[PDB]
Amino acid sequence: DDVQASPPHAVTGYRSFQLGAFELSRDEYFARITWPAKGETRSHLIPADIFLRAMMRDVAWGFFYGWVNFDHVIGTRNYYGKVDLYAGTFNGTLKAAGVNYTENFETPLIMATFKAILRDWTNATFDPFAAPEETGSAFGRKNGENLECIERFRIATKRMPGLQDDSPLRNDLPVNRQFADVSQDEPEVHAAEGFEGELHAFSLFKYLSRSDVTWNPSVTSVCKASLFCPTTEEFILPVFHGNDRVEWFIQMSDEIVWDVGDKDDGNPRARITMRAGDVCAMPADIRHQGYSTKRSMLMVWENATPNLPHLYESGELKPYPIEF
Amino acid sequence: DDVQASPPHAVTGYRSFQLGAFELSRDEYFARITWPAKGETRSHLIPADIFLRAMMRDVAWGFFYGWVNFDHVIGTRNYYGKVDLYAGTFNGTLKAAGVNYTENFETPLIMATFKAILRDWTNATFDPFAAPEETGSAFGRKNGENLECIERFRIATKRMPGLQDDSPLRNDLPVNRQFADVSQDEPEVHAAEGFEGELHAFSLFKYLSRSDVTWNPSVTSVCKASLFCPTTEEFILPVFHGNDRVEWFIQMSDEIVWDVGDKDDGNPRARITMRAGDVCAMPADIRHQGYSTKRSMLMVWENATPNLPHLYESGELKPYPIEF
Amino acid sequence: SNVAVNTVFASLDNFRKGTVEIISGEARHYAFSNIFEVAQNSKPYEKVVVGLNLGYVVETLRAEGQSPWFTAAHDEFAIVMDGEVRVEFLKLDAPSKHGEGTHLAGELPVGKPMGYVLLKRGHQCLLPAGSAYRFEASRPGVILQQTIKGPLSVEKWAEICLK
Amino acid sequence: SNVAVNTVFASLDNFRKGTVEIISGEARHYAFSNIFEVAQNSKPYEKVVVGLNLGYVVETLRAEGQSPWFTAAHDEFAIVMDGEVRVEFLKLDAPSKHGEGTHLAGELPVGKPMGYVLLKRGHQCLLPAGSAYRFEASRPGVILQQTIKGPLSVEKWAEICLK
Ligand SMILES: [Fe+3]
Repeated sequence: DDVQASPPHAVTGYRSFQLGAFELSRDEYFARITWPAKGETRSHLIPADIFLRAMMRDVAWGFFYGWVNFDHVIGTRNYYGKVDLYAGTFNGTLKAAGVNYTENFETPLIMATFKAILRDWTNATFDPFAAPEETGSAFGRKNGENLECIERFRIATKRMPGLQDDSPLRNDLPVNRQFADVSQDEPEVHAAEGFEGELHAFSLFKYLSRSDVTWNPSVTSVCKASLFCPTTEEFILPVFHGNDRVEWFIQMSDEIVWDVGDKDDGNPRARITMRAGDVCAMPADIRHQGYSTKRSMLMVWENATPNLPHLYESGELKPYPIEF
Repeated sequence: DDVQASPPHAVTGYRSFQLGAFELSRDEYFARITWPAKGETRSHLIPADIFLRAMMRDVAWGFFYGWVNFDHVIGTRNYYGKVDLYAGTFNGTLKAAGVNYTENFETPLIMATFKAILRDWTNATFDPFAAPEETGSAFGRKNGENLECIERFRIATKRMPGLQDDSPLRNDLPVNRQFADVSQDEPEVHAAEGFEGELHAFSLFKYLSRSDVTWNPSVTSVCKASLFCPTTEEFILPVFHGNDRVEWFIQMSDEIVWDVGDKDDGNPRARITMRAGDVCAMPADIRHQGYSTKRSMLMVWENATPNLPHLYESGELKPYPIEF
Repeated sequence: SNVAVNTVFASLDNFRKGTVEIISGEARHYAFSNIFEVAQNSKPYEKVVVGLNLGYVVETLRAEGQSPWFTAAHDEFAIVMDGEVRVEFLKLDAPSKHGEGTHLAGELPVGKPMGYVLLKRGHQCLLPAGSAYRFEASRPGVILQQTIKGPLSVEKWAEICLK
Repeated sequence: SNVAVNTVFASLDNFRKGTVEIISGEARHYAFSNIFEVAQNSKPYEKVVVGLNLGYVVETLRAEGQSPWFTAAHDEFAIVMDGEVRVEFLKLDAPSKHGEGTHLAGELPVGKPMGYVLLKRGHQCLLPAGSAYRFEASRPGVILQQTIKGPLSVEKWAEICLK
């Protein structure tokens, strides 16, 4: 939990960071990651915007499941309590050149470091969670902070938003410019006498219409291990995902396009287009990335059953959910 | 060469375009190419910003030499007189799946099509030749034009800029903000008595100091087929170039990083970092792309001999230039 | 020129199924279906299973007329995806405390009336454990129900998904 | 809190040669050298080939004191990458019509003075066809000569490039 960071660069303004072997520094346009392989120091450059957007999802999701790739070179892999940070290890050509490198870390330390890297590289002009059209540039020299955007406080949802001891509804937030025509009507709830506040319903669409973040599933209903985690998508999913378990999507408004390839070298497997009302299962043996022109309403359905990885490794569960 | 267009989109405002069997369209975020391969129509999306900068160069360059790749799927190969537009053909994995397509066009058709596309998709707020910090967003719905930017004019250098029949110097151009600190002092030209206007000289650092474009080799000295084409570089070279002959580079200021790879495998062949003074050759068997944090001065040294490509093709000439 | 925002929702009368483009492999591997194509081709309140995930299901109900009284031992949920749906609630005097899945509550459930909720499209409501709930639709609609596989859950994979 | 615009140029007394990190292949294929390095380790006005492309060459000369007399059958340019070089021109009455590459015009060429040019860092001039030019450098500096391979063109790849 003790973050090796440097002093602010003389010209640039930004701190550089150390994480095991990995060196992470940035300048006016690029983040730059450094690792050792074959006796020399290898480098890689990613546009600041791409980089921050991805790191933000990495932090927000707690490193998620499976493989989270910032791009064809850099990515992380959550082994729950421990996280791998890797460079090219899952890029065919680098693995084969012997130039790649991985290193494990305890979750609490890599988190402290990533959270730190964001606090320092996100200027007051940029919001890593937003679509491009919604926000300024990530480029240039260091210029203030944006704590408000990279440090969102949320109340965990226990059962459903809108209940008393639960997460709040969003009536106090603006409707997003791209959801400006979604009805803001709430369901009518007529409780019988002696039962006031014993029944609950809200407007999911009104809810998502007011989402200030992008590509961030958030929980709206819990059924034991079954979680509904709707999100609102705009532009390009900030990372490409190598799956670990089967995932399910229900497209609720508009459309998203999904690129789908082998988890390794990226042999195209499919290209999926989901229009309103479509239900799709993403296999556990592929990687995927989403494109969405208009801010759209997508429902991500998660299974929080803990022994899930055991099941997939045993063959108790096949790569794809259904034999028909 | 009669361009195949469509009426502007009822919402988007932009128009689509046919070209053989490639449909090319765009919406508020993405350009999209559509082609046939495998007995189905395949698609690919490129963020509108990436796509425009790339086409801008391909068009400005008369389709250049050899392979010009907009990104990992899309590009053009110039056969001087005819051009190939391809999807995936040059990407090894896409080819191996049989998802790729190439069509061959008469140079003036494709050119008239790309010119039309540039005209119609570049909003009045977007400069395709400019670096990100210097211009606005490619995104949104159709918003006016920007001919003052995609429709520039250069007097072809015949021998040297500054000569009475030749391309002009740039005294009527602001200095670029990242070059603010470069000397505007010209040379001293003391033409002997009875010889006024017979000696020719200028500041090449002032001339580039005033480059209004980015990643655009323009000629500043001819010597038979030997051309000097400096240019000012900033951010990421909009295409990744496939060489059909030997390019040579001489960095004159700051630095540039070059990701050099197999002309098909993408083989991390090398990662070359050039500082001020560095000179280096680009084999004809590799593709290259450059990374320039600060706006920089590069010299590209061309050879315009008309048969060169047959030589490397046939094998008569080795891909690297010198044996030692 | 055009500044009009148009968020696209489907309905039973007007839906366009998406597309799975295969490059290598099999479309069946993605269990791809549309909820609106499903409700359009199902009996009133047939709980069709569209997501199956380690025993947890997402069911699509076609809302038309009046439903059976339903119950379960655990919470479930409903999103009204199209239509207008009135949900009626009853606090059972003797709720199932065990088992899993949505079950038929009986013809004449025993308990005190808790009241009703009026759901239009986009609205979600809680179907609390140990209550019995009933659906009434004056206009054909689509209900998404989140729950666990049980007796009333119907699987017609071949019939609903691309192949 | 910093608007510092520093465009970096290199000198003879201060240069930072770049780097070629290979993944697969050989650094030799890149003919990678530095022009300030090559100048610091060469005789005054030794025409060192740092670029070669089918006969056409780029040359680097170390600027020091007076040059001989040079002349050729075609145009040729020079850039001053460092210091100050003064360039004196004479119009040959009887110049070479054939051949290529830069040639010595001798100790005492016969022609009418054209005057001179006074180049500084980053200036470029034309060394016209059928004229003979001469260099004179007060302090050490560097010259870049665009031309063709002649009998004065020196090739020492082995020494300048990486391997
Ligand atoms: Fe995933």
